[PDB]
Amino acid sequence: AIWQGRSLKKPSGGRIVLARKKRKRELGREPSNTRVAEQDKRKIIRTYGGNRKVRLTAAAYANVFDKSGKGRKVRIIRVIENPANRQFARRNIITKGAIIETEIGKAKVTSRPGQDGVVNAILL
Amino acid sequence: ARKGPKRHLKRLAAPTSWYIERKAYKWAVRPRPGPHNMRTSIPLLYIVRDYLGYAKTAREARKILNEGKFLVDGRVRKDYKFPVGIMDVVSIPETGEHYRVLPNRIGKLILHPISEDEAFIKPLRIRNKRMIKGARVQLNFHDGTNHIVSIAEKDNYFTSYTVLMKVPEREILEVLPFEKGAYVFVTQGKNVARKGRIVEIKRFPMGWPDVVTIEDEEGELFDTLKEYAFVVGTDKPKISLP
Amino acid sequence: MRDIGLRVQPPAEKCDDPKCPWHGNLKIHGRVFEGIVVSDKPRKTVTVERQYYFYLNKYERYELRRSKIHAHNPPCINAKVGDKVLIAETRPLSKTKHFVVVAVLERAEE
Amino acid sequence: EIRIKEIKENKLIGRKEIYFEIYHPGEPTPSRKDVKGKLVAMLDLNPETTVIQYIRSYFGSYISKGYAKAYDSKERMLYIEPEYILIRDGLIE
Amino acid sequence: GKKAPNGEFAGRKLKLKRKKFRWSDIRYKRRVLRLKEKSDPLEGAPQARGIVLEKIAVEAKQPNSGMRKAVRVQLIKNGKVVTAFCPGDGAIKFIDEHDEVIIEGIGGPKGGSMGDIPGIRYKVVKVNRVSLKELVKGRKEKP
Amino acid sequence: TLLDPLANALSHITNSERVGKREVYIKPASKLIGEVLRVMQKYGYIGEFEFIDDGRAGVYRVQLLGRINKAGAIKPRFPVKVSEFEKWEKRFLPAFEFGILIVSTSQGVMSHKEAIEKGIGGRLIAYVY
Amino acid sequence: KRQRKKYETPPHPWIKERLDRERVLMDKYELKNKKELWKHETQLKNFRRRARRLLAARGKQAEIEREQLLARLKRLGLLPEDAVLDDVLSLTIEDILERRLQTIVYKKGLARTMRQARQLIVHGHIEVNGQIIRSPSYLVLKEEEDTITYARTSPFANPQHPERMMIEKAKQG
RNA sequence: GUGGGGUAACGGCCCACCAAGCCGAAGAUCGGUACGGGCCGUGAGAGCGGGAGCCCGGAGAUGGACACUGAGACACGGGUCCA
RNA sequence: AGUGGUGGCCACUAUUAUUGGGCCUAAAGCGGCCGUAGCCGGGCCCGUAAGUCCCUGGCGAAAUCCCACGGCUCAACCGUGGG
Repeated sequence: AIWQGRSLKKPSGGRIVLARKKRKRELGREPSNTRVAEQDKRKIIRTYGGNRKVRLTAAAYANVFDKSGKGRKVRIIRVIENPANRQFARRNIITKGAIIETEIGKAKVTSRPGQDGVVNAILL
Repeated sequence: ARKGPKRHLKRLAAPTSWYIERKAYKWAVRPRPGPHNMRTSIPLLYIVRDYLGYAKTAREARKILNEGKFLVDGRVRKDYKFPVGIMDVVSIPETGEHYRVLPNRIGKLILHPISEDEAFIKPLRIRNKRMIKGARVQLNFHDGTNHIVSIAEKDNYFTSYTVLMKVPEREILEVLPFEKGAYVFVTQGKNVARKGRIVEIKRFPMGWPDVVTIEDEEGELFDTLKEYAFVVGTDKPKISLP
Repeated sequence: MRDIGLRVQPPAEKCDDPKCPWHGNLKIHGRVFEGIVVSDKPRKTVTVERQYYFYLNKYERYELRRSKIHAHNPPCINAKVGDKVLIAETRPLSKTKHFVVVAVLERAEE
Repeated sequence: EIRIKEIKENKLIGRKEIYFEIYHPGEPTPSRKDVKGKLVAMLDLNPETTVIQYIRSYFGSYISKGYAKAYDSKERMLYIEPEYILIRDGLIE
Repeated sequence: GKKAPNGEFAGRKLKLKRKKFRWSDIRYKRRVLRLKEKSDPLEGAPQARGIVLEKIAVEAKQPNSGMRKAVRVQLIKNGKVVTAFCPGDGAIKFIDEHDEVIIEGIGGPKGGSMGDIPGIRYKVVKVNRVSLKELVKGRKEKP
Repeated sequence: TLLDPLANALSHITNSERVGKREVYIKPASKLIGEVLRVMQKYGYIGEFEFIDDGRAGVYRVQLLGRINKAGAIKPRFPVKVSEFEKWEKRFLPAFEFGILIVSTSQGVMSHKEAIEKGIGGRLIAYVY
Repeated sequence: KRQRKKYETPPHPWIKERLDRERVLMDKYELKNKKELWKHETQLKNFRRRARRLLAARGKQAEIEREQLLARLKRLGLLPEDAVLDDVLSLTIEDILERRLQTIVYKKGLARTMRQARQLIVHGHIEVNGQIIRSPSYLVLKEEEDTITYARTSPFANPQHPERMMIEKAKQG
């Protein structure tokens, strides 16, 4: 499972024994790993309490924004730099804060595809 | 182990505001969520059985509620788990009887009888204010009810003011303000079932609400919190208050 | 100058962090304590110490205890050891960081 | 003899509620039929609509407590008053 | 010198001192470390069921002289072997080889030995689910 | 090394008494000691007393009246509220109000009976009867 | 949660002094068990416990509880109407033994003997305040002392029951 | 600490990088022991000892481990494997 | 209408000792000295109010406990009211 819970070690260091099983409310979910493709492929996910959330597994277009506040829907050519990891830019992975190359030029992603389901960025 | 929401409530754990014998039986009516909190309400079923003696057995009480012979705030209610809370008006037209729910000096609720003409007015504390789309102002009361009004009328109201609500048709009658010298009836605390006048409002930062000081009829001064202070008149109580 | 709701002047420096209560998105709600800085080595971190006297019901004397607390040190104030500081409960921030410095009542040299 | 301590009126249920005491010095606790047929006299009540719930016989006392109903119509008692006490009073086989 | 410390701010070490010397006694240390409950052949049980093997008579310690009858029994609970004293007159006559018995402690000082018999820690109460004393009185009959 | 003036003072008083001399010269004189000496003198347990500026720490001269069964200094300064004096009184007195206790309170060190009348707790310092 | 016994056993069961004193007492009052004497001593002692706690007690609750104590003592018929807390300590066991229902009925002349009064009480031949009581250990209030009367249905109620003749002769004799 | 991920949600919960911290003689670490409280037994009380019976909170469904339905579950009277 | 035997727990016990224990002869002061943390520390003046104390709001839920009253024949138990 993906369990987002207690560290097995105390702050001082004494290893912590578990006293109960894990809880479904406490587990997480797989990583989206949003990628560059020719079309937008998305998965809606039922979530805790019946909510919903859509998840981009492949992205084709982006909403870039001018500093003035005017938005352009455009395509995404390739990712320039991913500060989150070095493996991601090599594998066209799309993540918030990444520097991306579109037809307009250089943009910085200011949205999370994993949770938002769309990719917004600011022209630089 | 427990795995979610309860549906029961043992008699022994019942709130201290209910004049209910506790070791006679074990099971009581768990109130469903509603206008007033667990700590300031009781199921209507106990009102019918104990506080009015109209029903000896809960089944018969439920039958009478099914007949819909009871008017709370000018609305019939069949739910025998309704939280009938503080400063509500219970009206029986078949008997022409009208009471208001009010705590005790000890911290328990009693049905103080009131005149029929008063039975249509309900004062509501203004718990909070909010802006809803369309720039409309929505006010959330102490009892959980909500009232919508215009942007222009926003300053007519402020939190901690009392609105004399016309419950039969939901019409706003008067807005008693919170300012120095108002007449205020306490709701909770050691000073419960006290009525006095305000001299000072203690502006308390660091997470602690406003402590108002109340001056009683005899001139004795005491203190309580803002939220426990419920205004009922500028200089005299506009409702019969024991 | 933005208000924290605690009677203390604001730090002169304006930092760009998202974790300065005077210069960020985070809030404050919970108790306020006071204490002394004992260690500052980890980045943007502080361990505040607090001494107090505790009463032994069987012995009717007093036990002086020392209590430590981890908290976050924003760069605007830059707390150092030897300094009397004010601490407030804050949003969970790290594995253990759950309090934040709000001011330096008195630095070490004084 | 029978002496009424209280008569009250449930208007929401259209019924009279009667608390009374029965004096039976040295003589066994009376049967239900006799107490019903004798209480029926002095309040001008229909036998069918009237039901007696409990006659508590006190230890070491010549006074037994008694508590009874008096409805106004046949349908209401069937609708409300549960079958068992009707069987005890005989109003249902 | 004066008993010490006694001050306002010295409660900690006074407490430590007394905890240290609390190990000086015997009863508390015996309770906390549960020495009996790892040495007990009865496993804390007031009475235990056993099977007898052999009849043994012993001599009272001097200056008391007298032949005391007793039996050796293997515990059904765990299987240790222990001797139980038979009180009464003519008791051994009732008991014989291979007999179910019920046995408790002798009630000596700290549960230890009693009087003129050495180390014997137990006495029988029921043999084959029949109580010893009445058989000593003879009111009932052994099975 | 001298560490507590008051205890040495009251011990010195009692040790004079059981002999029963007339004049005593408490070498460690302090302002608090003088207040104390006023306390029981207001119940005449001692006669007059005087302060003498010795140039070093003062010395108190005191006459005895032969009426001190025992006068000890409660050393660990137990703080006590009003409502429980009877426990501590029973801790240090032979019988009901048979003597006094000296309590330091917010207003000034003095006896215990009035401190009950004024209804203010404090910190026990000395007992005597 | 377990309900406690209402009496306190003597700290030593074979002191000659106390044993003979209790013997004299139960000879005088013909009680069935020393448990009874112990119970009566217990409520005596708890009265005194309240008295002693209160005599040193200061506070509004203390005064109110004190007045409650005095009032209940008076109502039992164990004290004068001008009684003051100081005297309650002087209350003896015999003060309560007299107030026993059985001792009262024998003292009313209605019995020739203490045990005969007991037999009447169990057999219900006595009534108090129009209600029958079967327990000779019940403690009677002062206000009821005038109402202690023969139970109506009792054969002894009639003035012709042959035992009642001997009762009357003992009363006058 | 920087930047992200996933979550109902904040956070080393995870992940990539950057640093050398943090706890311990006012006893960590390790072991022995053990559900926590309202309480109860005893004592003149200081105190000592214990958490079975009711109520509140916590944890479990032979042991482990993993899903679906769902507002609420890893679900005594629902499912899958291993022992 | 219970009593006896056994086992375990508090008192007995100032034989666990702060209240409240001993250490020359009964077991108990190390061979001596130095000193770190800890503990205890001379008096006077100014300030503080951390401790300490008085008053005051919220809170420490119920059941169990103390007390008066009412119901159960009394009691135990229950209710109302005060701690």
